[PDB]
Amino acid sequence: RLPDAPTLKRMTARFAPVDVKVDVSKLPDAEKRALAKILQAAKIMDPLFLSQAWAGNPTLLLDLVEDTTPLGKERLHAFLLNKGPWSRLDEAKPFIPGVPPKPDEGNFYPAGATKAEVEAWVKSLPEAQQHAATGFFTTVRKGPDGKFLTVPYSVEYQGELGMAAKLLREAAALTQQSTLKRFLETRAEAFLSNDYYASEVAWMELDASVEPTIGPYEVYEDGWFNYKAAFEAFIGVRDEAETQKLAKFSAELQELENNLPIEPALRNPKLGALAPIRVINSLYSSGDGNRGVQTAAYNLPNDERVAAEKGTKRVMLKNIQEAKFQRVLVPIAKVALPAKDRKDVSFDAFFTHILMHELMHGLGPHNVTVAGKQTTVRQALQASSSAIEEAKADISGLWALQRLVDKGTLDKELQRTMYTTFLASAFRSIRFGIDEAHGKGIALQLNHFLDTGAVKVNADGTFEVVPDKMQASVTSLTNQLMSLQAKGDRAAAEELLAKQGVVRPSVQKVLEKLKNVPVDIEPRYVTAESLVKDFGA
Amino acid sequence: RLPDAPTLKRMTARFAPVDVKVDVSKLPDAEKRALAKILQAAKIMDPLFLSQAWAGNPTLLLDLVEDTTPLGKERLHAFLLNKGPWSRLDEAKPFIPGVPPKPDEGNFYPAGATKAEVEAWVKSLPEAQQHAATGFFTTVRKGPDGKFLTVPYSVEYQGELGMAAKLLREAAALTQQSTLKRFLETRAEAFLSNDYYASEVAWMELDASVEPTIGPYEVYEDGWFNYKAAFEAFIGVRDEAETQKLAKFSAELQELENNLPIEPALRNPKLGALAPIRVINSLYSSGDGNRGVQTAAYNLPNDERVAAEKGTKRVMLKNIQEAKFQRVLVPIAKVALPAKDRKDVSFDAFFTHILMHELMHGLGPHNVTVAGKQTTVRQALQASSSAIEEAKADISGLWALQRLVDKGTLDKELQRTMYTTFLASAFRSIRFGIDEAHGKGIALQLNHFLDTGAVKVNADGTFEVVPDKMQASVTSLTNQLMSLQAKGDRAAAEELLAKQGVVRPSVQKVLEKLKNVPVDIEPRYVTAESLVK
Ligand SMILES: [Zn+2]
Ligand SMILES: [Zn+2]
Repeated sequence: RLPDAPTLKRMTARFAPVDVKVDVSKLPDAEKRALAKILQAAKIMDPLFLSQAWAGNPTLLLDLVEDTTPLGKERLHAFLLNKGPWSRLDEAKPFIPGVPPKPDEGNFYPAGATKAEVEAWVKSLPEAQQHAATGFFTTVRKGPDGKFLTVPYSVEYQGELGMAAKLLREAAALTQQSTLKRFLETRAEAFLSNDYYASEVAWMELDASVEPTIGPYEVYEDGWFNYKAAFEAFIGVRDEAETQKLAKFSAELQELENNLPIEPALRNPKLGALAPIRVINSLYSSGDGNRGVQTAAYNLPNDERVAAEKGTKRVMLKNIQEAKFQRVLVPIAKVALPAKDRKDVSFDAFFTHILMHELMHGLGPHNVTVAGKQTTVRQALQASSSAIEEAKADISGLWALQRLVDKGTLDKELQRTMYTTFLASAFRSIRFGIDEAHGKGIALQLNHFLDTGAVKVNADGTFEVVPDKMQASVTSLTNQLMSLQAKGDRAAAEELLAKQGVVRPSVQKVLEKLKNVPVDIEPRYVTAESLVKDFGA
Repeated sequence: RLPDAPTLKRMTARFAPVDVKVDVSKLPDAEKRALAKILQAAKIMDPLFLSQAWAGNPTLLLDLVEDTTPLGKERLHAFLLNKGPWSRLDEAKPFIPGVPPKPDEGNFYPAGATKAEVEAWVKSLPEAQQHAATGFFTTVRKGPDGKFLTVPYSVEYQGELGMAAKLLREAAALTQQSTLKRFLETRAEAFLSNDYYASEVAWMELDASVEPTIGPYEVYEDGWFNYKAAFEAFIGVRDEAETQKLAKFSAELQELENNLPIEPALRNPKLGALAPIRVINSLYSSGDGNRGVQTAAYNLPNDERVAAEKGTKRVMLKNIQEAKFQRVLVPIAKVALPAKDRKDVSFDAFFTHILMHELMHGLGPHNVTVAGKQTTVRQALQASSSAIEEAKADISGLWALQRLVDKGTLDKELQRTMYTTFLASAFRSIRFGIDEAHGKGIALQLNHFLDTGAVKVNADGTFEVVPDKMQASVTSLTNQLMSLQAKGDRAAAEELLAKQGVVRPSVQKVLEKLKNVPVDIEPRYVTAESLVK
């Protein structure tokens, strides 16, 4: 059951340590001082997320810290890396004695509750109370009279969020960048109002050298319903050259939406008008932004009301992606692919596809009407929504990448590298774990490719793309996933993930030859540490 | 201006490390097993209290766990000992860089709020709702509609309290001590219902080898109002024989109340009926029960309704008292007192006075009516209540000790040792610091003694009791403090604390000569850690 110090050191070493140094010599003094305050606010996301993941985390940490044995130090490292006593890579197997199984409910729901109890209470509420109860930024608690009630995040986490708000406000007073001041002010305010709409708009309107993402966003930690958002931060320095090169993609979105291989009625004829894309070098992440496998890029807001009315912002973490490529993808390709396809794995393809993935998160069905009630694909699919959506983004990303190479917007060299790089990366992602949204979604795609003849298994164990079947296979899964989403068909989604969201034995064979290769990275944010020491008061 | 590693290590060393070992060999197996589960629940009060004291604590703790230089390690130890970045012995001076001055409000009140703002909001509520807002077991937060609201503790700390409730319910199933089962079950329920009355009664009715005190109790950490309770635990093993020696005191309570040296109308004509007294050897403490200076004993509940209707329970932590007396009081007595008076220091006098102190917390004014409004002494005096109530308990404890010696209930030997032992302890408590309730209250007493000539300073700078002036001095201060509480006179309380709650030059000179003596103790709960593995 429980690993010894060497077994645990080894498990933790699957996250290759990387010192994440980011050049900040180009920033004026004032912007470094603002950045230090921002960093200080960001740090607060770490204990916030820790206690979202599990209410017993703070208590355990105090136990872990007293044990300065070598085993104890490995346990503390593992705990901090995984934000809890469960191995995120190994289907949440505990590595600390005396802990229970990882609760799907995290610390978002009533003490003692079951999923069934929560659902039954929600369904007894009037419409408006249901939407409040099932929203991103409320917890659910048992009140003194024993009945369930909704608590706004601004109230749940007030102490911590007040301190974060104060630091963002101090940052806002130091920066000379107007769009950053505005974001910082409005996000400080949102923390305490619980209304994120204005501050998300300000966030999308950012055009500054410092690109802070901070607040409650992703729902992967709510394993019951995928309703409740987790606190996170990513704080980066804008890479202007790379950002400018991508601006042209925003203009391609409405056309892609207009041509989605689904029933025409299901298409969005008017996407939100904001589609900023920013390339940044990240110099800090926290909360849900620093646990297990590192985030490479993202598309926010997730909140469909803001996204429908305004659009969404895609962020690429270039330096993180270069580390993943270098330290994981290239070594994987050497084992997973036949010798002749290894030259067709390129960072340009990897990067580009990640971009297409974030672009396509913002396209396809989101707000939908199911059985006479207006809802959202996410709300309809509940705990199945995350895996399905990641699959959709990945597969429709390829669909869109092909379209944009065809029209000349993307380089023709991507015709040679796009699918083979994706195939190597399928092995990369599936090693995140079959219960992890990206991992599960990639297993479903890869199985789809095998079942349609778009990838094949060779006799040396390696896998390879079969080009003449790839494009139609990509298009079919795009159609399947989006149509299931549009229907709000939770039962179909569950069945598909149960049947196809698995590691087939040919894939497991490759995974056994990759035990010597890291699964992802462990950032040490050396520049962020020094900024806060040098500029922080 | 912050301390370096060796300086901070020396600071922390003023809490003398004590291995706290408790003999559990006479507990049956099932009771040891329930004790473990109880100890698991108790551990939860540590992070609960950390978060109550400062919203910045969990974030700071993660920074400190990562600095493993020798400075880092001393910073972590001091952080855990003081339950925050502020030195509880040095007027809350920070010992961590980048930390603000300790917030009086802790993490009980709304983000960005001032004390004046909370006062105005409360005053603006319907009388019905003011009680909820100024009660022990709600936090106050700004809601999204902009306005302040009340959050029950059972909602505010839900996750952690659910885990604590689960563990107490597990303990209840293991133990075969019926009354312990009842307490553990009702307390588990209380954590989630936020109504502690029934479980307090069950806690007072306990008759078991294991004495678990666990829940939200003392208000010292609310430096604005003294409204809000902090989570704590004290887990111990009953000393049967010592407990039986004290059973007789319960019967003395109403009689003591009946004779308090105040306007007779102010006396309570009928105390709550319950007055259990327990002597226990503590084997674990947490939350507000393990920060800085250790608690020696206590009187709970603080909830004046339960107390008035049902009574209160007094618990003496004998092993902790023994360590304080040996390691601290005794060495102080050899400096602070003239050589002739030193033989009149005794553990019996020290122990006895602490008991009187705990008895007298439960007597005197509590529920009072101030300007047409039913209230409590505590809520009327706000941030001044704690130091006034501690001075009351100490000085009225001497008044009661003297009365019980005069009656024959306590032995005459205490006539020789009670005042002189208390004088040495006064130097003990004032070293906790002038901003700490016990220390400020003891300053107020020692200075009253100086002013009435009940204690004098000798030419060699030592202090000594003047016996023929002491009894009357104790009585007038008892009268002063109780009358002040009865009137709910917060202005007078503030004025008395500011004027008399200070370390005078003669005392400071003694304190200088005490630089080598520990201030208190740091428990290492060796038996508790064994039970939980
Ligand atoms: Zn995605
Ligand atoms: Zn007291």
